[PDB]
Amino acid sequence: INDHEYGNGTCIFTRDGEAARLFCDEIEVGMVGVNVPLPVPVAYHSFG
Amino acid sequence: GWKRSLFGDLHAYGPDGVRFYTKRKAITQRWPQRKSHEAAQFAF
Amino acid sequence: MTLIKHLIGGELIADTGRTADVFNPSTGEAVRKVPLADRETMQQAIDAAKAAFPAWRNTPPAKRAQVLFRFKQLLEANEERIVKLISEEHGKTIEDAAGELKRGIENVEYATAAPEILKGEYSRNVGPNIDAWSDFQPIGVVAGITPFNFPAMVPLWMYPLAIACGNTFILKPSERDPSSTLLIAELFHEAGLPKGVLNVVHGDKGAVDALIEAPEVKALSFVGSTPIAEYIYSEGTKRGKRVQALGGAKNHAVLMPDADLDNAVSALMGAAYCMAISVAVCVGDQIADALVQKLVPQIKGRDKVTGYIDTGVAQGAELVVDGRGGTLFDRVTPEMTIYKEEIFGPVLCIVRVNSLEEAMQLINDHEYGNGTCIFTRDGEAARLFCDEIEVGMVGVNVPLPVPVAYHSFGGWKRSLFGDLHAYGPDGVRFYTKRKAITQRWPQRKSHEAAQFAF
Amino acid sequence: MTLIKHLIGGELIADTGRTADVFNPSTGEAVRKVPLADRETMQQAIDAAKAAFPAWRNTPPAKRAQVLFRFKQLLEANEERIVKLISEEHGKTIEDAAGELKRGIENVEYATAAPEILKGEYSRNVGPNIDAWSDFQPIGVVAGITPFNFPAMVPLWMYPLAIACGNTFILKPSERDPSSTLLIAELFHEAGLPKGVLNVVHGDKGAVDALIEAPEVKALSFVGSTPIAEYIYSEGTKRGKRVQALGGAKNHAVLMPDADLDNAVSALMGAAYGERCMAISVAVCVGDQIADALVQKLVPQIKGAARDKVTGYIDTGVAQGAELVVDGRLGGTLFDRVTPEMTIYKEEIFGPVLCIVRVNSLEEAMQLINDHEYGNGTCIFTRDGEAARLFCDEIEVGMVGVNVPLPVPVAYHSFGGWKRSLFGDLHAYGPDGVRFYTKRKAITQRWPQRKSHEAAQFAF
Amino acid sequence: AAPEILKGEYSRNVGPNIDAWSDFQPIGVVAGITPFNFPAMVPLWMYPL
Ligand SMILES: Nc1ncnc2c1ncn2[C@@H]1O[C@H](COP(=O)(O)OP(=O)(O)O)[C@@H](O)[C@H]1O
Ligand SMILES: Nc1ncnc2c1ncn2[C@@H]1O[C@H](COP(=O)(O)OP(=O)(O)O)[C@@H](O)[C@H]1O
Repeated sequence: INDHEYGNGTCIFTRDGEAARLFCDEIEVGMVGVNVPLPVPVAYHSFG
Repeated sequence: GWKRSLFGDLHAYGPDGVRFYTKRKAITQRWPQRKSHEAAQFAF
Repeated sequence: MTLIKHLIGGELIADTGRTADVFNPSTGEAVRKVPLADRETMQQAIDAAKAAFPAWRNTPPAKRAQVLFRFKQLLEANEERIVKLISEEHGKTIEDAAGELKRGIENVEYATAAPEILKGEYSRNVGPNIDAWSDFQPIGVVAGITPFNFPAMVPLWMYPLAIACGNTFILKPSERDPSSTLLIAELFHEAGLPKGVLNVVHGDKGAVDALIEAPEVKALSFVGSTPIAEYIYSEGTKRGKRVQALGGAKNHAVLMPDADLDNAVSALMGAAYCMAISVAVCVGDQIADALVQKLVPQIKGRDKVTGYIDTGVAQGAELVVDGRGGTLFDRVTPEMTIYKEEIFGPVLCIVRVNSLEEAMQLINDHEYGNGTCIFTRDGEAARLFCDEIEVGMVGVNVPLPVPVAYHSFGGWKRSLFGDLHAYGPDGVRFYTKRKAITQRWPQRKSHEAAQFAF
Repeated sequence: MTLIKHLIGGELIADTGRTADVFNPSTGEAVRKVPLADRETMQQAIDAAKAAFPAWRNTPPAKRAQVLFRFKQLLEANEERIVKLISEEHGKTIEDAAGELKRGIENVEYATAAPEILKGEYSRNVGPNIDAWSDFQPIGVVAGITPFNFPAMVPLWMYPLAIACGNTFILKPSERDPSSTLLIAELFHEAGLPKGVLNVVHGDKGAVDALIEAPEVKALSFVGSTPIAEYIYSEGTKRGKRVQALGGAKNHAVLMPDADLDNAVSALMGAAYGERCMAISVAVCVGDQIADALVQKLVPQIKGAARDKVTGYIDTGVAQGAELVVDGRLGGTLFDRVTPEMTIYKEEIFGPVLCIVRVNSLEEAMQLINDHEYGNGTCIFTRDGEAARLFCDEIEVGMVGVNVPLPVPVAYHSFGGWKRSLFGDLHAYGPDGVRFYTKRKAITQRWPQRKSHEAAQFAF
Repeated sequence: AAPEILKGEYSRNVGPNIDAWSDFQPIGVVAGITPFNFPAMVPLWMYPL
């Protein structure tokens, strides 16, 4: 996810607390959803 | 667009530095429920 | 063998009558004698405090703050002297004893700022020629009964706050280490405290029964063992007194099947052989069998204890490691005596249970303590545990800074180890009464000398 | 004619078993029937509330505030209908009944803003990979037992706040006027409240004992008479429950020798003979002069089976040596020379009765008031500043009036450490309610790490 | 004093059983290339912050 022109929303689906914490820490997307979708109806990458 | 002043008042132009070295993150979280929490529902 | 004096009415009294000995636990050798006081010697203190109250109640907030601030300095001045006195009669690491006093001083620092949060409102003409105001007043003469562990901090957690609120105090400390407590009392008098505002009376069940009976004393504050706590709570409350009571209890850790065992074992090993934990509730047999497997190797480093262990075996618990320390019991149930009765020393009990609901119900349905942990990788489990458990402080895969387990009785509840700024208001409310005054001075038509008195 | 239904689990249940009658004085022609519920019918409610709790607990603060705000509107909409139902089964001026509901609505308005004062703090990495936070949580399922006077306001003083904090509620109101209470419950459901969050179960000592016994209910709240209050307090607390209890009592006025008599008489006449008042039943007079003078002024103005209770009360008074100055046989009754050893001082009586107690000092008057189950209001009448200051300092009653009566129309003593004021400023005594219906928690959290996160480390 | 202005908000149950929060995180590994004039101040203007 991080190595491409990353978008404006991402989710992780899991029951593990440690996984979720790590995902939220190291992912570079600005909005993150843990077992929940986000109100971001179109994907965009931001330049500059 | 990542602009910093070198000689301005630090308290005035410091936030620009802070914004250059940080990223905002916005988390929404839910732990979806189970009906029961007997030992059979966890691992080894 | 010198003799330790009472501190009634501002001066040191020597009592000779009933009398026990203070030993030096690491030297096994009796060092001093302590006077078990009669009802007359207590009535002295009560009368002294009753007398000091009206003056002290009307002392300005800022002056009360002032005397407390100097009290804090004079403690930070005499630390070395104090700590020596704790380690000598209680027997504890000087580093621990100094850490205790640092906490006591945090309690004194909090009390210095209590006058500020106690200011109330005034309103001229809330109605026609009717003023209204609201105030927080002290309740009167109050007493505190303190335990063996913590002769420095537990009193400093009671009386400075109560005195800052404008009450007067009778302190009946532990017979077994009363010298360190009394020194700190004296330093308070040296800081400027009026005579009678703090009194120290040494004694035992007699002394305590005296305070429970005395109708002048309005509130009673106790930390110690659960039978004595229940006593003072019920018998105090039945006589119209306010009672705050912390009685010894058992903190529980919960292990889910997914628990990181080395993490749980680290907490349990630090806590049982830091935090106080005496029961490990395991959900499912797998995690329990596994926990035992790891605990046994590492558990290799009074007549009360043999009786305790023996009863356990008798009622069907599995004695896995016999420390006769370092004792481990498995297959323990809440109907056993080893679960119900609290024991001094390194003893851990494993209780096997089938669901998280059962574990939480187990912890909630008994005299629940002041700390609890859950060990798990599951976010949903942890959230649920934190929501439905009734213990005030919770640790998720981490132990808590709660070194002794206590249950709190009644409605006048105070936390001993919480953040002072968070649980301080509960103390303030215990030592004060709220008042709402509405006032009018009904008018006369004329104010000639004939309308007044000679 | 009609029969009143329970409101368990969001639907109206019809119970047929034991049953009493709701009467309507001044007619005393019985108008409806009420179902005295068994333990089974209560366990229904308990299970309903226990079920509703987890969903409700996790409902957002703003959504809870929202449903309360509509509840306030639907009450201000149906006022006429409600007040009618109060005056009909309790028997009181519609103007009083409407003033009661106005108070109940103030309680609902306060509850709508409780979610705001309830948010807590968060700290990421308070230690290495250790988060910490503090929360104010609801306690679970709670119950409230309500009296005959105020079938509208006393419940609205309990459950809206408890529900706003995120608990669920079982309400066991008075058998004698339960229709008005139930209507207001239904309006709450109509405003949007989930099923099971509020339940109404009619009954009596059986029903109450059920709630005292049920280990699921975590807090118990009561307003009524002193014997029943002591009961619920002690028996509740002994079973680990939180108990809030207001029991009927007597408010005292003190008259100093210098008191402005017309001012004191005005207060006493409004309080004892004249729900839109103060409640005062005892006038403690310091010195005989002011007492003789007070009696002189009071007597003229007091001319403006079930009966057997009052005659018994008065007759005992005479028997034990009190001076019966005005015999109201019910009209205004006045007793003089009353002492705390008499039955007329110890036992509370329905009706317009004032007792004068003569005492020699202010200290004695204060000790008299403080040494009994002291009420929720007291007055001192005097011109002396020092007396008034001392009275305000040493009296233990929470609200005090100096030459002025207080807006405290019924006298109650408060038991235990979970203390709530019924008639205080809501914004001032509301936090005590909030603290009774919540528990503080401090959480510290760490998710212990793995070295690698390959699929093999998770479950299917 | 930069840690102080960097604290974020937490909200329990922003939706049914849904918590929300916001944080200000560091970005990772960063580099600074400094000039001849000011070998003291220009680096201290970059890396400490
Ligand atoms: N039987 C009793 N009744 C009332 N008070 C007691 C009784 N025994 C001890 N105390 C007082 O209670 C305090 C501590 O209670 P206790 O449970 O004995 O704790 P400890 O573990 O320090 O002995 C002591 O200060 C002691 O004087
Ligand atoms: N012996 C009893 N034990 C417990 N509760 C009772 C008993 N008798 C009556 N009650 C209940 O107590 C509640 C109020 O008590 P009471 O003092 O009768 O109030 P009121 O002032 O309305 O007469 C009622 O709702 C009633 O069901």
